[PDB]
Amino acid sequence: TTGTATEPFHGPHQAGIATPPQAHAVFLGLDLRKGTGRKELGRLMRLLTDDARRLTQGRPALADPEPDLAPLPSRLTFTFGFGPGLFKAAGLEKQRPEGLRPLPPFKVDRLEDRWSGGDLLVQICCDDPITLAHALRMTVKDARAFTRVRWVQRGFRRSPGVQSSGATQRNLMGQLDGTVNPVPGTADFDQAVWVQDGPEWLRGGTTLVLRRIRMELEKWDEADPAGKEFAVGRRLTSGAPLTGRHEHDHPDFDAVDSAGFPVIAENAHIRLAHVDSPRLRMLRRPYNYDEGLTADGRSDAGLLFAAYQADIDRQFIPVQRRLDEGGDLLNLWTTPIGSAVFAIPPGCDENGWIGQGLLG
Amino acid sequence: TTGTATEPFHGPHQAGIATPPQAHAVFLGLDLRKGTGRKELGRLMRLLTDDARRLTQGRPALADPEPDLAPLPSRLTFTFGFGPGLFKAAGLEKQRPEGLRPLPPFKVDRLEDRWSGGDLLVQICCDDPITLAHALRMTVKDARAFTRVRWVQRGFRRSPGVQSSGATQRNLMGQLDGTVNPVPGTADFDQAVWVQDGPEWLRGGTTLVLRRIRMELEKWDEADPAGKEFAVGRRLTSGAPLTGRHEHDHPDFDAVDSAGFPVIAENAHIRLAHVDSPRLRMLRRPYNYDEGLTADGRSDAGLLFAAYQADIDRQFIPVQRRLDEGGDLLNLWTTPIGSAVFAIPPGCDENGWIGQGLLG
Ligand code: HEM
Ligand code: HEM
Repeated sequence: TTGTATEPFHGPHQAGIATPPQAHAVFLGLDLRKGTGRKELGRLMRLLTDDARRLTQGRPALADPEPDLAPLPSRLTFTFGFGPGLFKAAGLEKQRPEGLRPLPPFKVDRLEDRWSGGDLLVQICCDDPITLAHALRMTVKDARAFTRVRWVQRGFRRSPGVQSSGATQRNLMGQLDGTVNPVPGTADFDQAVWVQDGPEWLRGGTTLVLRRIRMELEKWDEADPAGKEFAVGRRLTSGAPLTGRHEHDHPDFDAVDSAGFPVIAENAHIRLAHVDSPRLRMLRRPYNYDEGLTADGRSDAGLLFAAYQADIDRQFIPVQRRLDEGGDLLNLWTTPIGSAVFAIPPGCDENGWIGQGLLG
Repeated sequence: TTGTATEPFHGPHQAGIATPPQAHAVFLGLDLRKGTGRKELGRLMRLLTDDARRLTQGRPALADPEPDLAPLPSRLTFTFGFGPGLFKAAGLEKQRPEGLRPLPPFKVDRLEDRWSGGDLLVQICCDDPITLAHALRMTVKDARAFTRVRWVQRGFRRSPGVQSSGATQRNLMGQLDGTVNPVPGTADFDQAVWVQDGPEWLRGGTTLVLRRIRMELEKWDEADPAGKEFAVGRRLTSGAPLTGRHEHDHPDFDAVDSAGFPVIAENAHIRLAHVDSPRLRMLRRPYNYDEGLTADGRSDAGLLFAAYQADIDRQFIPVQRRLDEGGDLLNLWTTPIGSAVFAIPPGCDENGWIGQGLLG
């Protein structure tokens, strides 16, 4: 059995980023109440740090409402993030990274306030949904005095054991999703993900762009399979680039067909999203969402697109701009409906707390 | 693996009842459209039967819009049920069992139309939520011409492999839930679950009472642990009756405390819910639900209470009435907000389809 497995809470980095993605996630987006300043934020982060320290190791939180749901942590992780409004409330604008601001508008955006922004992120990931539901309840119990819930975004991947660790998993459009990514345990990952410049408190942390992206599955069902593959640049079943044979063949962006047109389209998703330098790649760690049906049978499903990077301006915005300005073929069937940005602090040890280097 | 494992679709009984409950479930409640009569119902059930026959074994459905999501069936099962309103639409009123009718009102009820009733049930269970999401889309694709979606209720238990097979699992109140239950593959299970009297088409089937029961978790948090255990009649951690030591000890309903009062309260849940005859028990096969938060951090969570029994009038109603008239202490923290009843036909083989004995 696997319920006893844990991920370390303490370390130079917060868990939940380099951690291989678990089967379930909740992204809890919180707005600070009017009276919540620097002193209140310290009290809150000390509470939440201790909750995570205990629950991730299968021990009840202090004042745990349901202590029997703490054992069997199933690789529970907490990742805390600070939005732009957190720095304002704390009086710490000078410590806010220049790039930590709401993203610029893109033509494809259909953003909704109810899925956007947020002052404080609690990202909770777990291989088990009961453990996760309990961790969320404890988080809200300790946060409620200081914050209001702005949004809660629940997502899933494959259940534990359904696919081998490291095997690429499919999204709700049926596509293999996650082939090209920095790999933990390599110097390129550390360069791409962990902050080294800017405000000193953030060194060893990262940044997160969280975009709720709706999938237009009724339109997708009506699309021709050859057109679906051409829009991405990869085949559906194998995941191989259209220029290759296996999933991990490198896409050949110079290849042309017998008539001279690019094999991978000028506006194919993977062409527009690609960056040459491995050190500038974003870490994509997405979850799928599926929520409810209209009376005439239309789905409400999509992707919780979570991208982690050391620098939003250098590693996220240029890619998103190329997708938008290049007219990504995938935009015919996907629509951004929420967007939020967070600075993710470095990790802590025992006797410390998440955010201590900024708020303490 | 957890992903390649299957459950047989064919047999004397439909799967998903005696099948040990998988990690995820969706209960899809459908209403028949105006033009959907007996002829349209037969066509619909033949379509859904063939979809299930294929998808449960990891093969794409006919005209599958995302066939790459069919492999890794992860113990997918489908269970189809017919509500009271289906029989009038088929012109088969005299084939409706006497006991197939909405439950009578109970004082604790706060039922909502959006969680209640329904002409046709598709219960889809699976160890994997991506497989389940795809199965749901395939079901809706084939049913939407003949029906409208009345509700969709998603629930979860532990992820696969978190606990050993057969071990009792906890609900969102932290309670072990499922201790006293007919065991699949036993004579008592067959007597309690599978219909043997009444209209011939239903023999080998069962009936389902599906109740969405909200847990008042904020009030539950205000309760002391002694009161929580007293309200049920069992200890939280061990699951043992208050009169015993281990989970599977028989409760001693005659034992009294030092004050001469029953150890298991006169209005304790397990006393009011208990039936002496194993052949009259109901099979409880519940799922947990957790859906969204108010701005002030109030949860929307509870139990998808699914009870299967050969006779609702003899096996469900008397228990539910005793909980209501007896003033079950658990009623302080639980509220029924939806209720639906279905007749579940017997299984089929490779030559037939679900409901053929009624609709063919
Ligand atoms: C619902 C929306 C989206 C879907 C369904 C989707 C799907 C995919 C697929 C199937 C691939 C190819 C396999 C892989 O390497 O993972 C891919 C690659 C990629 N996607 Fe997306 N994507 C979405 C949104 C986005 C967005 C908003 C970005 C913004 C930056 C993005 C960035 C990337 C990158 C950087 C790659 C790697 C391309 C390469 O270098 O080969 N994706 N995506
Ligand atoms: C609504 C939320 C409910 C919760 C949280 C709940 C919880 C529990 C718990 C903790 C037990 C003891 C362990 C076990 O044997 O499973 C139990 C037993 C039982 N419950 Fe419930 N229950 C709920 C609703 C209901 C309802 C509506 C019924 C209606 C029939 C019911 C029928 C039973 C039965 C028959 C037993 C076995 C009693 C025995 O013979 O020992 N439960 N329940």
